[PDB]
Order: sequence, then structure tokens, then C-alpha cells
Amino acid sequence: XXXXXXXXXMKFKREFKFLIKKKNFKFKKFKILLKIYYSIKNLINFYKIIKLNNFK
Amino acid sequence: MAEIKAIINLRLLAGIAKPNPKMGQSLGPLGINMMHFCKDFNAATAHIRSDIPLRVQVAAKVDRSYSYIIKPPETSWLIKKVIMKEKLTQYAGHVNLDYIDVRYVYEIAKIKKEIDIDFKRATLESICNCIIGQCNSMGVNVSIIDEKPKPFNPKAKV
Amino acid sequence: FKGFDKNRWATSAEVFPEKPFKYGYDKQQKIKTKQDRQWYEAPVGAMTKKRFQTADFRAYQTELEEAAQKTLEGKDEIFGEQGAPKRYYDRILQKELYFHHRNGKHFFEQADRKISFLNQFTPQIEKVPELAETLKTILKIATESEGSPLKRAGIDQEFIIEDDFYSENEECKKLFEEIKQKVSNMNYRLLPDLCLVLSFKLRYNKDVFGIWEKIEQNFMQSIHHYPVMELVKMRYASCALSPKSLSRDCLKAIHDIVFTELHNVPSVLDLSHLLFAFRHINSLKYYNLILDEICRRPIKTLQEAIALLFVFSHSLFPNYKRKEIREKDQDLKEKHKIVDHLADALANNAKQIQGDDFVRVLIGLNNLQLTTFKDVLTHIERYIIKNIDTLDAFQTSNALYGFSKANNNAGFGSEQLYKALQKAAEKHWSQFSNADKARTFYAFAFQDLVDPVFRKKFIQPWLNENLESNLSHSELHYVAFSLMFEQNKDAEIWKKFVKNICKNQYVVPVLNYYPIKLARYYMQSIFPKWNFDIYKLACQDAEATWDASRQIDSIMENNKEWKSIGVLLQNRLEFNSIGLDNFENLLLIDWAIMPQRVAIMIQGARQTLPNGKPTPLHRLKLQLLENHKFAVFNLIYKDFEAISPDQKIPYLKKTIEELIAKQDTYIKDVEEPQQWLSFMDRMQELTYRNIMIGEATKGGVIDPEIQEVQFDWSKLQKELKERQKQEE
Amino acid sequence: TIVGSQFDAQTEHVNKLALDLANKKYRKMALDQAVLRKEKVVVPAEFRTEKDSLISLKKELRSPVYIKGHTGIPDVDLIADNRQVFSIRRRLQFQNQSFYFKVGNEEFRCTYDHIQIHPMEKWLVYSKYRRYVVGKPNSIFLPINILPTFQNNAIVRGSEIVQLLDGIWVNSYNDEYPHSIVIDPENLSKIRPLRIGDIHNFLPDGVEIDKTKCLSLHQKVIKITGDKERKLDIALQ
Repeated sequence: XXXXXXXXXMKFKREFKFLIKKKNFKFKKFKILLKIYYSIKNLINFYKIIKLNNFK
Repeated sequence: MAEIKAIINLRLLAGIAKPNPKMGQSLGPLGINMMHFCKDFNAATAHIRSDIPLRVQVAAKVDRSYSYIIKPPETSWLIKKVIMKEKLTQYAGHVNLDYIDVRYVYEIAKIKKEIDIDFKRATLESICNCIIGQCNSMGVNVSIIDEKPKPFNPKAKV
Repeated sequence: FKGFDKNRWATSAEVFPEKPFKYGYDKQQKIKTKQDRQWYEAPVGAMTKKRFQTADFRAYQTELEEAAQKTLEGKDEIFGEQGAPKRYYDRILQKELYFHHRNGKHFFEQADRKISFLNQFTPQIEKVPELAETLKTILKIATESEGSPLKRAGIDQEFIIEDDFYSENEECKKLFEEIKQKVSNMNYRLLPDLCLVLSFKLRYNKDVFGIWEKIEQNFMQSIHHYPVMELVKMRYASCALSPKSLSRDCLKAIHDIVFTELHNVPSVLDLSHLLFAFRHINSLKYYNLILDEICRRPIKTLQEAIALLFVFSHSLFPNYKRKEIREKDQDLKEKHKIVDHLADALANNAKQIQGDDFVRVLIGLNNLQLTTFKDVLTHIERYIIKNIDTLDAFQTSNALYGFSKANNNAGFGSEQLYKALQKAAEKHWSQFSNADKARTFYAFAFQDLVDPVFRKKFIQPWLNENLESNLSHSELHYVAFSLMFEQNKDAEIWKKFVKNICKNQYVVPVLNYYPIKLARYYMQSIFPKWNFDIYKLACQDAEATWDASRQIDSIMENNKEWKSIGVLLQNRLEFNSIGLDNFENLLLIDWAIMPQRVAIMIQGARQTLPNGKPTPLHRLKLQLLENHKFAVFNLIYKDFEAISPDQKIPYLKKTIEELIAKQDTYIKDVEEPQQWLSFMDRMQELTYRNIMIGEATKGGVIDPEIQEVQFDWSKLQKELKERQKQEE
Repeated sequence: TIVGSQFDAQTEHVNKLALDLANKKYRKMALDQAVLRKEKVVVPAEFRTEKDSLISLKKELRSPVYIKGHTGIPDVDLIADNRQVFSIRRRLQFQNQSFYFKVGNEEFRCTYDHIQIHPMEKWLVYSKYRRYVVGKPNSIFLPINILPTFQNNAIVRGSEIVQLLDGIWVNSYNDEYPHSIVIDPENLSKIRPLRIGDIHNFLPDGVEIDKTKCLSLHQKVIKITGDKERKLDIALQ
């Protein structure tokens, strides 16, 4: 195998798929959300303003 | 009259729409003519292959009038074609084995957008992200593949 | 890559990786237990040693069994490459972010003048004849003692004397107790003139020795015997400094009496003393009572109007104490009730003006954010040049600092002034403080008028000595402004500017942050080799709350140059216009189009010069955009007006359609394919990290399977022939 | 979402502010879990007497208070309002933060240890605290809080960090002491987990471990699993 004029050689075939086999389970870190969900409620307001500043 | 009595989802072959008794259970009591109905369906779908199963909706009304509407085929069936399997995983997330590459997703999304009335407002990232979550539920992944698949005709209940 | 070089085993000293920053708990403190502490080493698994030895043995075979075959078949450019600091990382008070550092100026000698027109607050030791022999003996002990204790009181906020100095010096402890035996039995009239001597001249705001507690009883027993203003003197005597030495009830009494008896305070100066003392009130309801009164009492002199601006300046009602829901811009309506009530007097007789009453107007207006009071300034332009030679060292800085930011940080003056004020600065150069010097060096770069003679003799050594250290954190910024306005590029000077910020124990304030982030992208464009990481920890807290879009609601009002061309962009012609778009939270572009990274910035009376050239701001900004590949149409508002009206709309179209295409090609030509390249290399750095190392090594040899992928190198070829060479 | 898609495409570039902001908070917290904020708190209160019985206070909605002292120190017991007590919880920092009590000119440091509530009636019975003095050992609870690291290779994929202990009991001998502990587990692995002595080696000079409370330094906190596929392939085969 060699980097030809029409090819992007890579490494470790198995682990491209493994990255692509990953699927983030909703439930493996539920505790850490409750630190985070109760903080992010305010960012939604921060995008009401920004995405609507143009309309002003 | 124009008021909507009911809505039904269906699945039909393009040019072989025919008064199957396995569709009169839904459209029978509403008094709709299966023959006069299927005529107007096959007329529109003459520019489509006959092997393919589509879906349709019907706003059945109070006077037993109707207004049929056509949608793209089932998004799952389209992927079983590319994937060359008929049946998918019991489980999901835990059992991930199937693989498509993006270069067909970009092509089957156009199917939905060219026809479906709901996505007329939508972009392609939007549509492509819709099926990936549908792929997470099925045992499917999106990985680069240079090769092409070979033809397969996965079943449909019709 | 990195992970293959990883140690098979880590010691106890190596589990916790190194850090850019120490914590505040690694400080050296009083009590300590490292001495008796013993060292713990994490054990190794008994079965792992049976794995460590074998791999050590199979590795040892292949060393000799291959060497046997040979006989058969044969950087940190800040602090240099070594040496660098480690910034202490701590949790922080709000105070550090809203504190004007008092170093770099003999403050109190300077600050007492500007109030000195208020006679009633002037402290007088000899007014208290019984204790004056005692109080003055104390102050000898203050200055004569080691260190600079009284001089550190207001200055070094990290230092206190109510606990370090007074509670330990046993001579003083006798002297304060001589007082307590007297305080109870004095007349009620001498108390407030004593309190001033405590709070300012001695810095005793606490109740350590229990002195104020006796003053309260001797005070509260005879509240009704006082006049009005002799209560106001207590307010300023106690509440003007950090501890409000008195109680609540003793102040609620003062606070409740006064706003009933406003009908009897005779003079307007008596309101001046009043408002300057009662400025820290949290209740809005009673500021209106004051200003509603001042709108009733007309002023018939000129010293009165000065005595209101200089007071109303510092004594505004902040917007954070106001409610969250309120009438629009109601803070402004509180102002112009005064300014409309003053505009006649200050305008009719501004020629009648003198050096002590001279300074306080420039300050009173700059602190008030207006652009109307030019007429007084013109009468002042004529004033200085006459008396240019007879001026003091003090009246020079405040002029140079005042005219620099006259009309809302747009200056006001002429080349006659500043060229004259060089000499006035060169006279008193040794007498200025470091704050005053920088503020001169701002005003010239603010107009591009620095003499090359003048930077060499005085500024150049001064900066060389004091830029690295011995310079307060607030004075770097007036330097940080100017140098980029001077367009300087000497790296050795920017080092000290950065080394200070990194070494400085104090974090960056939001009051002074806007240059520190400009100067970042200034140096980054020139020099990509630096690492500004330490220069971001010092900037960490300020950037959190930082937003540039806050300026929008003001510029939408006070810039007609912005809207009128804006009307043309939207109504008549057609593009994906946006409006004010914040450039990475540092600028807000006047007008932009996206995704094409297009800019339509504008010159104006704010941003032009008499020469017609852009202000040295408006060339600074248009560098940074170009540095980040962000197209530009520098518009000049005069030239657009000169265009005939029918040709004004297409003229923009002819430009914008072209500037788009230059970027539209550039996205195809460079960026769009080049993102795939970084993407596909980003994809490897993940797959590199997903490796089972023990499985991947599998001996000493590394045999990775390799995936072929279609990739269109037809566009870009420098990277093909750059990779194909190193890779083989 | 709140704006139509057709307008969002024009303003897709705007959302850098969204993501550039979340850099700032979550990094700030993640590094500020350890440090006590430098902000003085005060609690006006009153002494105890034999007159003020519980139920007398509890119609007045005051509360008793109790402090346990240390070597050579006497205990102190006080009276205070309920709403003071809950406000003292309502800080982040309640597990360790130093709270003062002003009776008169005097101030008494303390920490939170716990509170008892009458469970069937659900009103506040007492609020118990622990004295703190600078020059002498003082019990505190240092919670453990583990950061995420995408720099290790096993942690990223199919492995699970296991925090067996929430905190550590220690003795502090100085004014400012660390709120908590923060760990970067890159160098850890299945082969070695973290052990308490790896912490004992890295602390300030004013801190020591309370051996009376813990079992042994060889005890371990953070453990790391093996891979899941290497199980799963073996599970099926």
C-alpha cells in the first residue's frame, strides 16, 4: 500500500469502524447531567437574543 | 364534507395498485371505491418502477370523500436494499454490525426531499441527521466504503 | 506517536501529571508537616512482576540475537528555552475585576486637592485641642516606623493596619486608651471633627479598641442638638471608607432626619457636601428627592456649578442597584435634569476660570459621557496657552488625560496644545507618576503626534526599566493602546509587556481588558510562535462575562452613518446582510455578509482625522480582519455622499459583487478541500487514541492494517509531495 | 427551532458564541472544584441559657446550635434563626466552608457537620457544627471529584471509571485549606488503580491524614475496567 495520486492511505482498519461502532448511551452518566442540565437552561435564552438580534 | 374524519397510513406498489381485500378492511367501511381510488394512484406513479413499495395517506372525510397524498417509500426499506439484509437486530446500541457509507445517504435523502411535503422547508444536513438517529435504533452505522453493493429486493408487506 | 512511548508503569510521583498552574493551597503557610511526613510508593502487582520480567527478557534476547547478526553479515521564546514561571490559580473576588490600582501615583496628596473646595470635610487636628498633642504623636509612630505602613493602608489592599500595626504597637495602644477615658465626656460639637481625623488622617474605621461605641452613646444622646450639616459630617466621616464604622441605627437616624429637613439646608454647597457623602445609598427613592430639590434652587454663580458636576460625576446611581425592569434609559433622565439646569451658568461665564477650578470640569464631563460641552472647552483652549508656562505639575496630566477622551473617548484639541504641553511635561517629568506618564503617551498616539525626539530621551528608558515590573496593572493599558497605535514591532518590548501580566500576582480587570485582547491578536498576526496560555489564565475571569454585542443598543441610537447606508443594504438591494456581528468577542463589524466573510466598515467624525486619514483605531481593526481572511470594503462616508444619488446604490453593488467573488473562489481554491485534509488527519488522531497498545505492539514490531480511501488530490499537491517524501 | 431554518442558514456562523462560551464555565468549574472562595460569612446569634427551652424557641422559630470543640477547647452551644441555617446549606460550599458566629464582639469558626430534623413533623430540631481553630488539628471532609480525560486511550473507549470513595477525612492546621480534590486519571490503568497514599504524597504542608478514620493507605479509590468488546466477543464466544 502506498499514497497514490488518487488515494488517502490510513492506519488501523479495525478502529475506524470501532469509532463508528460507538453509540453514546443515554444512561451511563446520568448523575453528571444533573450538574449540567440545571446549568444549561439559561443558554437557551442566550440564543433567543443572538439569533433574533438581526430582527432588531 | 371538507372536515377530516380520519387519516390512514398505507403501503402500495407503484403501478400494481389493485383492490386487494387486505386493504378493504380500512377503506371498506368508509365507502370508498377501491377501484376508482387505485386508478388515480397508478396514473401518477407511471414514472416510477413497479417493484417499489411506496406509502400514501388518505384524509377520509365525513361525506366519505377522499384526498390521497403520496410520500416516499419507507426509509428503513431503502437501507435494507443497500445493506442487503432483510431483518435487523433485536437489540440496538449494544449490537451494532451493519455499515453504510455516506455517499448513498446523500443520494437517498434527495429522495425524501424531492417528494415529501414535510421537508420542503428543510436542508440536507437536517434530513441526513434524521436517519442517523433512525440508524442508531436499528444496528446501523455510517462508515466509509469504497466498494458498491449488488442488487437486493428486501420484502415489504404491501 | 506519543502513546507508544508511554511508560509501562508509573511511580507515585508520576500519576498526577504536571500542570501550568499551582493552586493557592501550595502556598508557604505558618504550620507545616512535610518534615514528619513519610513517602508512600504504590505497590506493583505480584503477578505483574512476572509479566514485567518476561517482556524484559524477550526484549533482551532480540538485542543480542540481532547484534550477533551484525557481526555475521557485517522554543519558549518568552523566557528563553529554559526557565519559565508557574502562575498561581485561585478563586477570586469581584473586587479584583473592578479595582483601579492605586500604585503608581501619590494618590492622597493628589486626591485631597480635587475635593479641597469642600471646606467642611477638610480635616483639622488643631480643631481638637485636648487630644492634638496625643493624635499627632501617633502619626510620628506611623511614618517613622519601618516599612511604609500608613502609606500601604489605602494603597496595598492586601495590607491592614487595624490588625497588623495598631494591635501590636504597644506605644499606640496606650495612646488610644488615653482617648477612651475622654470621649464620653466631650461636647457633642467636637465629635465629628475628631472622626475625620480618625478615618482619613489615622485610618481607624474599625471598632477594635471600642472607641466608636463610646462615640455613638455620646452622639446619640444629643442628636437633636445638632444642626443639619453637622450630621452630614458624621456620614462622610464614617461611611466614606471601607468599614462604615458606625452602626445601622445611628445611621438610619441620620438617614431619616435629613430627608425630612431638606427644606432648611440653606446653600447649594451644603447639597454638594450632602450628595457626596450620601452617594452609597441603595435606595433610589431619595436621590430623586435631592435632585428634585436642586431643580428648585437656581444657581447664580460659577463655582457652584463646578461643585455639582465634580460631585454628581462620582456620585451616580449605578444600574446594578436599579431594578431589572424599569423605564427605558431612566439613568439618563436623572442626569439631564441637572445638565439642563446647569447649561446656562457654565456656558455664560467659562472665561471666568482658574487652575484649581480648571481641572474639575474636564473630569466632570468625561465621567458623564456627553458630547455637548464644547463651548467651555474652547474657552479653555484659549486659557492654557496663555498660562502655559506658569502651570503646575498637577494641571498638566489632567489636561492631557482630559482632552484625550473629551467627547465620549473621542478627543478634543489642536496641535497647538499638545506641542505646547510637551514642554510643560518636560519641565515636571521627574514629578509625574507612572500613571500620568502613560496617560501622556496615550494622547499622542491617539492622534499620531509623538515626536521621535520625545520617545527617545524619556519614554524609551522609562519603558525599558519599568515595563517588566514596578508598574501597576492599570498603566500597561494606556501603553497597550498606544504601541499598537504607533504600529511598533520591537519584540524585546512586547516581552516585558507580557512577562509582567504573567508574573503579576493580580488577575486582569474587565475595566482594562479590551487592550489586552487586542494586543493578543496583534502579536499573533505578527508572531505565531508565542504561547499566550499564561496570558489567558490572567484573562480567564474577564473573558467569561465578556460580550461585544452589549454595545448594540447604544450604537443603534447615536450613529446615523450606520443606519442610512444600512437602509440601502436592506430595503433597496438584496444580500444576506446581518448587521452588527461580533468578531470573536473583540470587535463588532459595522456591516457584514456571510458565509463570504465580507466587511463594510465605515469612517466618520469619530474615526476620521482633520487630514482625512483614518484614526489609528480604524487602521488597527482593518488589520485584524485581513489577518483572519475577512474581506473588507473600507468605506469613507464623505466619498459616498459625493456620489450622485442614482449611482449610490449600484456603486455598492459593483463593489460587493466583486469582493464576494474574490472570496467565493478562495473558498473553492483553498479552504473547502483543505478542511477535508485536516478532517481526515483529525480522524487519525482519534484512531490513534483508540489503540490497544499491548495488542498493537505485540512484540517490538508494529504492523498496522491500512485502509484505502478515495481522495481527490487533484486540487492540492504540495501536501502530496510533502507527505510522500517523509513517509518514505 | 426558535427561528426558521431558512434564516438560521444565513446565521449558522453565529453559533460560535454558544460553543465558545461553554468552554469558559465548564473549564472554570472543573478547575475550581478544589478551591475555597475567599469570601467571609457571618452569622449573628445569641448565647444559650437554661431558660430558653426547645419548644419555647420553636414557636418563635429560632433554633438551637451545638459545637463540639477540639483538643483543650470547651464546647459552645448557641441559639439562632432557622432561615439562617438553611441559607448556610444553600451555598455550594456547605460541606467544608468556614462560617463564623457573631454573638457580640466574639467570633467562632465552624463547619457544617450535620443537621437533624424531626422526621414525622419535619421542622428543624438543631443545627450541629464543628469548631475550627488555626493552630490545631481540625476534622474536614475533602470530597473527591474526577475530571474527564480524552488523553488516555483505555478511558476513552469501552471502559468505566469506578469511584469507590466520595471523599477523604483529614486534619488541617492552617487558615486556608482546600475545598476538594481533583484528579487527572491519565496515568492510571487496569494494572494500577489510585491509592490513598498517592494523595498523601501530594498535599500541602498544613494537611495530614486522619488515620483514626481511614483503614489503610493501600486502600484504593479509582479503579478502571477492562475493555467491553474483549468481554463481549468472549461472551458470545
